[PDB]
Amino acid sequence: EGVGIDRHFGTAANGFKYSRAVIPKGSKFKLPLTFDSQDDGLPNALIQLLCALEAGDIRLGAAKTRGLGRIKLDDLKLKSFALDKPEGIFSALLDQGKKLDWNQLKANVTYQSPPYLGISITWNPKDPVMVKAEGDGLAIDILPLVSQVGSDVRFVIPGSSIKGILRTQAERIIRTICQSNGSEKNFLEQLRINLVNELFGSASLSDLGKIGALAVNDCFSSLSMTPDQWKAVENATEMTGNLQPALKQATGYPNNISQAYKVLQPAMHVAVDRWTGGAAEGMLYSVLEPIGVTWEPIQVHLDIARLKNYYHGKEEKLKPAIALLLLVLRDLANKKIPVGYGTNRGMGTITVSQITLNGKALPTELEPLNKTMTCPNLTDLDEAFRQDLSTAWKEWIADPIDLCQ
RNA sequence: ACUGAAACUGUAGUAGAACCAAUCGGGGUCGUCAAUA
Repeated sequence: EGVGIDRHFGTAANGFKYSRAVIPKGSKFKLPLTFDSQDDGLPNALIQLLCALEAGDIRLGAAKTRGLGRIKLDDLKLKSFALDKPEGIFSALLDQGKKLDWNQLKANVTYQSPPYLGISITWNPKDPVMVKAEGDGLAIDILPLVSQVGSDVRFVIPGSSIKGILRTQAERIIRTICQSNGSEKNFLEQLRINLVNELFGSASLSDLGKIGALAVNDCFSSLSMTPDQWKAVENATEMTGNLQPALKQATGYPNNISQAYKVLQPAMHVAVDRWTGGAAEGMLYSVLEPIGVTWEPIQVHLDIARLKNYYHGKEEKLKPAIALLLLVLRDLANKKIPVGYGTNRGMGTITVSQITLNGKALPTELEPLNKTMTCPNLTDLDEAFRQDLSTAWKEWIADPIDLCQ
């Protein structure tokens, strides 16, 4: 379940709620391929495809840029049937085929990806980070969103949520540089801005629709629980009753309520009447704050090949988009982009320990992007490269034209 | 005053793009209570 956020008011935009059903993570299906060869080999591009599948490079289904679609291949087997020959036709009828060791061919050619920049952000909650679960619990009103991950459940920040906060910061930077106001515009108008329509995409309305060059994974917690352990928390009726067993079990500290609550902490909030100083009862609510939930690194994928198609192959246009992306990562590392629920209400600030920039087949001028950063201000990037980007950025600022012509 | 035969409705096409489940709220605090005879 999700919602668009109005860029002026900062609140759920009216008419922009959405729901999506998803096959859970860790679900399996067969790779079900047959290839008819008309020559005595196996095609390079098909070997490259199988390498990409084993690398996890291919996305499937909807919401590819906004949380979903990542698949990886395992147990790859190749069976050969020489249908040109009697032994191979009867093998096809009877014998289940000549086995190929994939490890031989996979070693015997270099894997080539299309251009992309991986961004892996190692982060920790500086203050509790959760997405809200849509249903109130019984003991706890506001519960973390969990998702099934294999046979377990994990806490999740959907890549929809991280995408939207990053898009919001991108759009805010551009509108500042232009001193452009989105107060009058409607939500769809508020989103249409230059350089963000390519990094994040534009809705397909009849067409300015574009898929985002930038894709964000669902980020799951390093903590996991059995499904019935989390149901025990969801069903818990009493915060100091059966919730304490349930939270002790789920956090993995069944005999230490202290260590359990250093991971998942129940928190009461009360609104105080200004005239009387009384708890404005009925305005009491409770949050299960994931104060000590550890999270896997945020995986962001910039499809550099997608940007090139938008900019018509000329990589000089890439530099203003790359510049914006680095300016957004500078804000993400400086705690300026809180994530999830309750960001003005004591949650959502993150530490960024490390940004790993992992470009495959990058052009030589963006090759300085292949870096692991630990300064939040990106000074691990070569100053000549950052000045190079800074110049192309400043030129675009002077004429904030639509690169995409 | 003699049944035609034989012929794969297939071939190419990702149900997808876009959308932050979010906004506000100190876990807080002081005057009685009761109605008869």
